[PDB]
Amino acid sequence: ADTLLILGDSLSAGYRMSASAAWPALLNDKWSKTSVVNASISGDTSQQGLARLPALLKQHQPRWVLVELGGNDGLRGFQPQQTEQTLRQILQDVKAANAEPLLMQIRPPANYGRRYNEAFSAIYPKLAKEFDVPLLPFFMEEVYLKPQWMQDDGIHPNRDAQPFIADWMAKQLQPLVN
Ligand SMILES: CCCCCCCC(=O)O
Repeated sequence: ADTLLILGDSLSAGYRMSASAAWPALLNDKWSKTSVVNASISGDTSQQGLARLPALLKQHQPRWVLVELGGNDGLRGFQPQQTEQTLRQILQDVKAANAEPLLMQIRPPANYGRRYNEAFSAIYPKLAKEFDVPLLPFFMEEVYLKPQWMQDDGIHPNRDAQPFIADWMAKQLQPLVN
């Protein structure tokens, strides 16, 4: 009866595959118990996601909102401060909508500069603490350990990987959606 809104990028929308092939669709099929609305768009930055949020909240009135954004910010001329501030507004909107925000940790490519990487990654733990919300692990950490689940670009998970990502997310979300 309740709805879980997913606000993410290609990792949740699916890269070079249809939405129906993406793990959130498989998760929804696994759950008439809880409705999963996948509001993810490939290439979206935290800012682009924030821009769509207001309409989505008033439209779907979700109980929980999974935030999976930031991974594109670095390649789009953004500084950790900008990303942090953008995600901060996202969490604010969610709470202000009487919904529980579920933040996912994001980690940039190993080759993006320690200076930025450690600063970027630190944004999530900080925000999770600041708002006192669940901080889910970056699901891609488990996917990297299986080349057969990665597309050529070595960045996006493939079709074969979605079913596993779906079960993994179900387990992570289970205690959070009661
Ligand atoms: C190395 C992890 C960061 C990549 C996030 C993918 C972003 C997108 O395509 O929409």
